[PDB]
Amino acid sequence: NGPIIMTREERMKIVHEIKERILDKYGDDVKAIGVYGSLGRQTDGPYSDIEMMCVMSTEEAEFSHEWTTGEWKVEVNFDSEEILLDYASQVESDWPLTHGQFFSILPIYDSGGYLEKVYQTAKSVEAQKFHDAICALIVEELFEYAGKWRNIRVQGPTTFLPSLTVQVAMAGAMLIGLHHRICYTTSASVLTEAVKQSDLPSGYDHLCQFVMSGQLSDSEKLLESLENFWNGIQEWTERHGYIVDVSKRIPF
Amino acid sequence: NGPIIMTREERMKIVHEIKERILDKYGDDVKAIGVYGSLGRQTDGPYSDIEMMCVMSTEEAEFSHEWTTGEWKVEVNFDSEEILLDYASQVESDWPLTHGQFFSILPIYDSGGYLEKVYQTAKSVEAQKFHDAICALIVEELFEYAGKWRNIRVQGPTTFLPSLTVQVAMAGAMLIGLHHRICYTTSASVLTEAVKQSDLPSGYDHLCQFVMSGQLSDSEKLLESLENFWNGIQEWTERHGYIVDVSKRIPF
Ligand SMILES: NC[C@@H]1O[C@H](O[C@H]2[C@@H](O)[C@H](O[C@@H]3[C@@H](O)[C@H](N)C[C@H](N)[C@H]3O[C@H]3O[C@H](CN)[C@@H](OP(=O)(O)OC[C@H]4O[C@@H](n5cnc6c(N)ncnc65)[C@H](O)[C@@H]4O)[C@H](O)[C@H]3N)O[C@@H]2CO)[C@H](N)[C@@H](O)[C@@H]1O
Ligand SMILES: NC[C@@H]1O[C@H](O[C@H]2[C@@H](O)[C@H](O[C@@H]3[C@@H](O)[C@H](N)C[C@H](N)[C@H]3O[C@H]3O[C@H](CN)[C@@H](OP(=O)(O)OC[C@H]4O[C@@H](n5cnc6c(N)ncnc65)[C@H](O)[C@@H]4O)[C@H](O)[C@H]3N)O[C@@H]2CO)[C@H](N)[C@@H](O)[C@@H]1O
Ligand SMILES: NC[C@@H]1O[C@H](O[C@H]2[C@@H](O)[C@H](O[C@@H]3[C@@H](O)[C@H](N)C[C@H](N)[C@H]3O[C@H]3O[C@H](CN)[C@@H](OP(=O)(O)OC[C@H]4O[C@@H](n5cnc6c(N)ncnc65)[C@H](O)[C@@H]4O)[C@H](O)[C@H]3N)O[C@@H]2CO)[C@H](N)[C@@H](O)[C@@H]1O
Ligand SMILES: [Mg+2]
Ligand SMILES: [Mg+2]
Ligand SMILES: [Mg+2]
Ligand SMILES: [Mg+2]
Repeated sequence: NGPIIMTREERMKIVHEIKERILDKYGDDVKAIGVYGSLGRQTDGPYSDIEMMCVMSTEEAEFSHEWTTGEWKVEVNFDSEEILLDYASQVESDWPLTHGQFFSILPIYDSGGYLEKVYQTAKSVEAQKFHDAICALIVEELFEYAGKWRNIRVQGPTTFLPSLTVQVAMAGAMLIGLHHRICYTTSASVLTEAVKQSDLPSGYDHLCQFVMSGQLSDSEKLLESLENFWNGIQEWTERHGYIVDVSKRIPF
Repeated sequence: NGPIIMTREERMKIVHEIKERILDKYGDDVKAIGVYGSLGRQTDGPYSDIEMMCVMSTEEAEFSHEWTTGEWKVEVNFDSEEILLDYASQVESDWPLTHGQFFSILPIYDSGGYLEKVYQTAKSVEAQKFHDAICALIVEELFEYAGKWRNIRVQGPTTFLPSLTVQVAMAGAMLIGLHHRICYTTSASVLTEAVKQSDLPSGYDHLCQFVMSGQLSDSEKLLESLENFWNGIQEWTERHGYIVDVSKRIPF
């Protein structure tokens, strides 16, 4: 029932069993095999799972195998070189959470240096893409949440406020991550690493204190804390040049 | 600054300005235009935004316009009839959260009853698709969370436990929603509607109380509530036959 305790030696044994099955099944279509996640960083804990990535020569290839044996769980990603390089060069709103997987790949097999090329791609993204992703995050995520908690203040339900506050704090950590071009190590340390950064929006550290401590029961403290962070976003975007275009009423 | 208070009449005025602009720009390539979300249900609050969907005749068309004027926010989706019908018939892990948009479409323009056809498509999905989505949710989300809180119990960090508990409760609502073929009304009512259903896994209602009340500061209580809900998942799927295949050690 659930994940069992495993050692780093047992997980690496499973990884090489999977590599041999990938090489047996696809032969010389395999360009590279690598380990990412906590195992690829060699910081896996007793209950950690396994994540692997595979680069195929078959163009347009994109599939994944993810399973459990009842005791442990594995995920193996299969991508063509172009699909993986393209995704490594796209900056979404959750880029600080997702793209850290490309900065600590443990090489297992590589016919033509593909694992190194992916690393150089994710690390050489031009500045304009982060600027555009920040403006998209403010409109698509922050402005949306602001309307939701302002509605809760006047019509409820306050039973959603703790969940929304976690989402607002997580989106703020993405904003800080995009600003500093930082990818957080893992999901469990996103908030802890975000508040340690410079150039934080005003009120973000206070909002994070509620979420990290789990004190989300005082709705009136949370709503005032959210409104201060939203005001801190307006000063922050002007301070850093991130101008969201508001001039047009219908922009198409 | 931020979303402004607006009435339902002012929001519908903006919608018809957008409809008139969509018809001028694409002409007879537009098959249908509809409003979904809270405005399409006529339950929009003072701070609610606007979501619209547009069915195009142009094949393989898929794009979206999402913007703000500084006072309000609009999102308009453009899809071909085949792409939209396909998406309405695929069941993902968050299907109970996303596909409610097809059950409360407000028709604004419809040349050939396309909006009703989309409704019939999303409403006639066969049972096996929900069965497979439930098995995938258990492995990809619930089993994943179980390893993270079991790691937190032995090595921390407990500052992630409140965020993780909110995510686990939301994933449990997806499980219940997939089982009963329920689309939750809105994101703010997911937990409120999930605990009112029948045939809940044991311990889910107790875990939900922490998230709905915001009392997520007692780390040791949360870990016991998570472990009880995880045990209730194994018994729930067994009583329900939802057997996740564990027979093979490498299933490809
Ligand atoms: N691979 C190239 C590229 O990937 C794209 O796909 C995306 C994304 O759509 C996809 O999500 C997977 C789902 O499609 C699938 N149904 C279930 C999988 N579990 C998803 O995998 C991704 O999400 C989980 C978490 N939900 C990640 O696992 P884990 O939390 O243990 O984290 C391990 C390491 O991965 C990084 N990380 C952390 N959180 C995330 C999230 N939320 N998303 C992505 N990466 C994350 C972090 O550094 C950590 O150390 C799992 O690793 C993750 N793969 O997955 C990929 C993006 O990874 C497209 N398929 C396509 O463009 C192309 O194939
Ligand atoms: N939405 C369109 C819809 O579907 C079809 O269109 C296809 C097609 O446009 C495209 O499919 C890919 C092809 O172009 C390509 N030539 C081969 C690829 N294999 C196709 O991708 C699809 O193939 C498999 C299906 N067995 C999917 O992978 P899988 O089932 O294992 O995914 C499981 C979950 O894991 C996530 N995932 C998948 N791959 C990765 C990687 N590399 N890293 C991380 N996560 C991954 C995934 O999100 C999933 O939840 C694969 O996902 C799938 N894209 O894209 C669509 C896919 O249907 C029809 N032609 C079209 O008419 C129809 O409207
Ligand atoms: N359109 C057909 C189909 O859609 C697919 O795309 C998905 C998904 O990828 C996409 O997400 C959008 C992002 O790509 C974009 N970067 C930002 C947009 N804001 C996203 O739109 C969706 O997510 C927001 C939530 N941040 C939804 O807003 P709102 O929360 O106010 O909810 C309004 C009503 O919509 C339903 N709902 C509630 N929560 C969700 C979530 N998380 N996802 C989807 N729907 C949700 C609910 O009933 C509520 O009453 C926003 O409405 C939503 N559109 O959006 C679509 C799915 O809608 C593919 N592009 C493709 O297969 C094809 O186009
Ligand atoms: Mg892992
Ligand atoms: Mg994982
Ligand atoms: Mg809305
Ligand atoms: Mg919206």
